[PDB]
Amino acid sequence: LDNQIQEIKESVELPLTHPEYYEEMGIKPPKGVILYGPPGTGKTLLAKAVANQTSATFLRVVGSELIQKYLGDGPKLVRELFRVAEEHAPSIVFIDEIDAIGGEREIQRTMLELLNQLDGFDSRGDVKVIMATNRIETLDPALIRPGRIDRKIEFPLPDEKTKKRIFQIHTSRMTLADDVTLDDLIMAKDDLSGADIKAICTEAGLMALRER
Amino acid sequence: LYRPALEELRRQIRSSTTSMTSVPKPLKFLRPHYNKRFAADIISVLAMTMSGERECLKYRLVGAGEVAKEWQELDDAEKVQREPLLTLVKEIVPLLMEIEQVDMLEKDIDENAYAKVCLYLTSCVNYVPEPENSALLRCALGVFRKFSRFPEALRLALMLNDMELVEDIFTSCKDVVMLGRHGVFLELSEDVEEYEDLTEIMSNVQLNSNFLALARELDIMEPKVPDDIYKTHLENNRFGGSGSQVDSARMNLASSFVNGFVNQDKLLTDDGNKWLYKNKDHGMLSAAASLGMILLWDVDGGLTQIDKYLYSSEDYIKSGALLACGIVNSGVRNECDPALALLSDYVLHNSNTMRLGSIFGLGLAYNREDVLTLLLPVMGDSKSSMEVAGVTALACGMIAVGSCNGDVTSTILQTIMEKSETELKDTYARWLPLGLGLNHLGKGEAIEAILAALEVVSEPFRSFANTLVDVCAYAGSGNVLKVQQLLHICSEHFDSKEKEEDKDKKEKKDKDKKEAPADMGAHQGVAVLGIALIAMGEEIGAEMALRTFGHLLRYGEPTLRRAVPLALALISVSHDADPEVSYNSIFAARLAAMLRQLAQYHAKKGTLTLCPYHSDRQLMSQVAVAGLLTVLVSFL
Repeated sequence: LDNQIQEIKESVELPLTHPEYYEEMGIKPPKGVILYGPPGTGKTLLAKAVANQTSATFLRVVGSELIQKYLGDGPKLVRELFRVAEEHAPSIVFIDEIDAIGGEREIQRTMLELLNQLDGFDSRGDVKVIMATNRIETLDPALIRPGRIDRKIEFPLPDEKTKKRIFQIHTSRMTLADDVTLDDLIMAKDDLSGADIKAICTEAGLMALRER
Repeated sequence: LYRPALEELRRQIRSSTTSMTSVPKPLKFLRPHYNKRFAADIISVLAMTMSGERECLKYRLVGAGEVAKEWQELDDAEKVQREPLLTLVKEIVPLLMEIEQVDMLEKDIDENAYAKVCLYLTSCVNYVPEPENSALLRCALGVFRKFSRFPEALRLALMLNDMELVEDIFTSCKDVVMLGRHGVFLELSEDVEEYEDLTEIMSNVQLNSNFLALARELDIMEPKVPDDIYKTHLENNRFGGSGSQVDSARMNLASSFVNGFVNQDKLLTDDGNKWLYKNKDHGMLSAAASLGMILLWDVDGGLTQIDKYLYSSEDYIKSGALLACGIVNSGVRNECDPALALLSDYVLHNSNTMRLGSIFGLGLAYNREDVLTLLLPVMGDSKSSMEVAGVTALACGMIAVGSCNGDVTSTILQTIMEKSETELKDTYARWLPLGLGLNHLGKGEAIEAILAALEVVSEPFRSFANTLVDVCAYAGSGNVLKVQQLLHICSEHFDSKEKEEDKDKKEKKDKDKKEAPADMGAHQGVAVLGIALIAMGEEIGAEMALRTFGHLLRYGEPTLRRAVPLALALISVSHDADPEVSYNSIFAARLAAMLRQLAQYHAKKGTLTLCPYHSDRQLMSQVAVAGLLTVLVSFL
């Protein structure tokens, strides 16, 4: 879909396309947007981030495991991504699977620190940050008012057409019987970025490969 | 009666279960006679392993016609099979390879050429010894001479260093009429020998006037410079800020590095005056030659821009001006007479510094004998300055690189006798073996390492010359005996033959960089950490190399902290300015600031790219070397 991809494309990919409307019209939205969808996990969100990879430098950060896997590191890796994003001003920062809130007392101070550093109290518009998660209700409203000031969009239920096409491509060379339907498979699964149905097609193609 | 059938069954069962020598005997006594599954079984794998173990046992045991007939039978059989994956590399070790390649190369070009020449050229320079690579180059000259895609035969000219290859590729590339591109990387690929032999045979015929018109000069830079000015647009904020934080008479030397090595824009070149007047003597050489480094083009403009500094009131302005005249061009050779004419001071007058800039500049411009006869009173003078014999040995060495298996003539023999004449100022014993090993370059089977190993066995000065000849005499082949010998001699008490002899690692294994990262940094011999630090900076600088620069970047001694931005800038020519900010976090001495600016503006097997830094490995001395540090030609 081009509709919800042109606004984020011009939003975070701004200084590489049509450079006569950012300063001539006087817009300057140096805050970006915040993405959220009940399937989430970066399937349609990564499908919205693939347009930035055409002619630009991309940075892929999925999940918050790299912050919660150390004793007391905290947001230091976020500061490294923000200084390499400062040195990479003509790039796109994509953060996916923000489920840190969903020990625990440090998550609130590293998320409030993420809010303070993401706002740029002593920095001008240099890099754009993209936020993505699975459930918008788990996130605290602190990340909303300072973070989102430009635009937010709601994402509907998942699309069975694209997942059915991916399962059809992955099961094109495979051998399936007549009693194996697709509606129960695409219906029973939920909250999968596509790499998970690719994962069950890899362990299903390998599991079918065990019998040669 | 039909005993060959019983021999076929016997070799079928002995080859069926296990054997090492009894398998091919019923076949060599059988004389086999009388696309199928059975033919692939008893021919493909049974004759592949069978003839392979026969060629191995007969190749390693004795050293007949039976193995040649069976080897050609397996060659034709695997030509019918058309799977040259293991068959080629199996039939390598049994010239036989010549008739093998010219017998197999009939229809398939990119398969045997790209695949066989790719994995067999890489594995031939990696594992296969030298005397077979010559057959690779001659038979590849044959099958590639009959085929298209000339630039791979030009790689065969880079590895062969032959005079007939450029003639055959210039008449074959002359018949098949890009042009300026193959001229540019043609001059880049050719060494010092075949472009002067090329300029003498093309001084004879030249076949269009376009071979010395095009491929002699002015046309490796006639496409680049105007297109480099057109297609690129550099900002002025680097000259402003990065060109404004210079001070302390050393960052101004780094600003002569700037001026010389940033030439689209020529603002800092003509930013008023007094910039050369406020500088120092060696900075007057660096700034007098900087305007020569900004003029790698516009031959007519070079004379009218450097003419103001020629024969001026200051000695370093005119000597560095002649150095500029040597840097601006390499085929004009018209500025020689006003400086090369006199040459006579005999103690310490101006023409000795003009001998530095003019002999070094002419060495950058250049078996030339007249300039060497003029260099006889140069080494015979024996001035107290080091850079005299420095640019003399390096100049005659760059004149002598790529020769026919080197030479032990009275030139380097003369500089060895006059080297051992007086044992003073050991820097002579450090930079004279540089030019010696430069004359050792180009060897294929030279015994100059043993001749020197017999002639300069003495105190560790000329024994350091001996290990330098050992460094330049082992450019690289399959000689792992020198790798275990490298590990054995690596623990020597002498802390300089470790530096150079262990520093040869970046030259020996420069291609197979998978084994280059080693545990040399984990030792306590910080000089070895400098060895690996210098050895890293020869590639794009992947995350592993920058990972080594993470630990090597943090040190307390000014020699290693000064040495890390050099290789950090050579390895990377948006992750460039981040390690620089890391240097700003480490420091905020003067050498580290001048060198970190040198990296700031340095960011933005050819001997020309191997000599200047191997000579640059002696920076830990007085600022006298800094007059030669800025004129390095290895920087593209």
